[PDB]
Amino acid sequence: NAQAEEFKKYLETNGIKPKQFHKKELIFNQWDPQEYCIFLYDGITKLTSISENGTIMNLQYYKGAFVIMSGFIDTETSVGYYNLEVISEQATAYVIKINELKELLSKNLTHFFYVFQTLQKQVSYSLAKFNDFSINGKLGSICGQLLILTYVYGKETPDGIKITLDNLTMQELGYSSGIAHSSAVSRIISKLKQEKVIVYKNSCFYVQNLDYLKRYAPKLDEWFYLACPATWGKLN
Amino acid sequence: NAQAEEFKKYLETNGIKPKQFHKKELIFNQWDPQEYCIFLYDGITKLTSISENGTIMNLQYYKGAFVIMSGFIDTETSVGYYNLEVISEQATAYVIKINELKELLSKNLTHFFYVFQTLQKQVSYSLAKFNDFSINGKLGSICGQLLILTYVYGKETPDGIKITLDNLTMQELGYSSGIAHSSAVSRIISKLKQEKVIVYKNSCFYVQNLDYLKRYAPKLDEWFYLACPATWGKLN
DNA sequence: CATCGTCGTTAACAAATGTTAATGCCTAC
DNA sequence: GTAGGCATTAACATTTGTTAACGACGAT
Ligand SMILES: N[C@@H](CCC(=O)N[C@@H](CS)C(=O)NCC(=O)O)C(=O)O
Ligand SMILES: N[C@@H](CCC(=O)N[C@@H](CS)C(=O)NCC(=O)O)C(=O)O
Repeated sequence: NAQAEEFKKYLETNGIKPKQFHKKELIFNQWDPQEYCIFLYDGITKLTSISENGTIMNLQYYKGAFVIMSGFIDTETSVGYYNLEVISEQATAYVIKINELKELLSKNLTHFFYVFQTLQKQVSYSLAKFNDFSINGKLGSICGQLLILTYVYGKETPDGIKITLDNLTMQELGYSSGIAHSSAVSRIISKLKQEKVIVYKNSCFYVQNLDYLKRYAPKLDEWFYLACPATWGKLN
Repeated sequence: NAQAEEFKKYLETNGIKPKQFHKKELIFNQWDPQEYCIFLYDGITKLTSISENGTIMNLQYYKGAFVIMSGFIDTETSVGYYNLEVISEQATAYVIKINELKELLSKNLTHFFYVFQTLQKQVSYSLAKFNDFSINGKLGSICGQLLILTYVYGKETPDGIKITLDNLTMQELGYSSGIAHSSAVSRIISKLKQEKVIVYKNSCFYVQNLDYLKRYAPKLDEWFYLACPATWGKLN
């Protein structure tokens, strides 16, 4: 965090210079037969998947310092067919071959447990996200996703809590949840304001009252408290 | 397997005990949050979370040689409040508390990479499970879970196919998906098979034609083709 | 010699959400 | 000036959440 910044210098040590991707660009696609380990240093990215007929799916987001792996370590094959798209205007990432990495992770066990940490922090995120999205309908999905964006991308302002995501398409939010229509999200989104909770001013969302989202997505909120204390501690 | 069981008695070299867990008991729980690493070597176990309204859901079934974490290795804190209840009559699980394991993997990297890889398989599993459940809702959710049971717990008669598990009852199969009402499951299962996409005869679940299940849970099928490809090969 | 439970099925009604369409506003170009 | 992206709302089809009745089956 820390841990990440030292990992960056460890990468620059082994002669791995960073590459600067711009918005809309794909760092890797669900068709590229080569697999990478990807150290996202700064910037915001999303992980998509496109069905045979074009029906896409926004799996989750990646922000700041984190690692995304397109392939297994020992076999160096593929773990799945997904795309890593850049949401931020400009994001820095270190692109390494899987063929190395385990060479680079044999090594010195400080950065070796680091990558492991991230991977252990992912299985926890996916579980909690899979929890709450299912126990309640596509409403529960929305509040859950919003709760995520609220903590990491949120900024405390006197009018409420604004998402710093500039911009945030409404067709995009449906993608992140299960909803596949711009209309159906809007049906829910001023069914999301309300009884109590958000607001959409000038052209960005503003969170006023978090517990309504909290009680609809309890495990993600509990996940944050556990795996991400600081980012959780900022708004409680 | 062959890469799991040489890691096996690296555990009781270093002296870690083979523990016997029978049906019903929980290798860890929600309300007495203790933090282990757990090497399941044989048996079938499920991962359950219970909310305060009393609604439960099955996040996943762990079976055979696999690893389950209830704690991070660096902070040694909890990853989330969950219960590892064992579906199986049998079970031999290896309990490794967290402060232990951290450099029982510093150890020697050859068995770390095994543990690392299991997590990689987990992440890609959760994502694929998340993709297929979300896009096509509950009907998709069921077809997904069915295809999972169809593969990993698979049987072949002149049947068509079959899931080895008994004590697979529709209120629990519903729990694996989002459904909390036994009748809502029957509605689907009954409907699902004037499509004749299984038989329920002999009080167990006899599917048909994987292609119907495959078409509704594509990412899950794909996952079995990229990870655990051997298991994908028996049922084609 | 069985029964009291389960558990699966079906129907019927409240609710959510999938789907297509019509609208008026926009910045991109 | 467009032409298209996006937000919003309406009206309707389908899916589901929910409860309950009925009835079969099997631990016991
Ligand atoms: N750098 C932060 C955030 C890393 C990160 O992007 N985590 C993912 C989950 S592994 C996340 O929070 N995604 C937010 C989302 O899905 O929108 C950290 O180390 O925890
Ligand atoms: N040990 C077996 C199975 C391990 C296992 O159970 N993996 C999980 C995915 S992380 C799974 O298949 N779950 C199936 C389910 O949830 O029913 C293997 O790896 O081939």
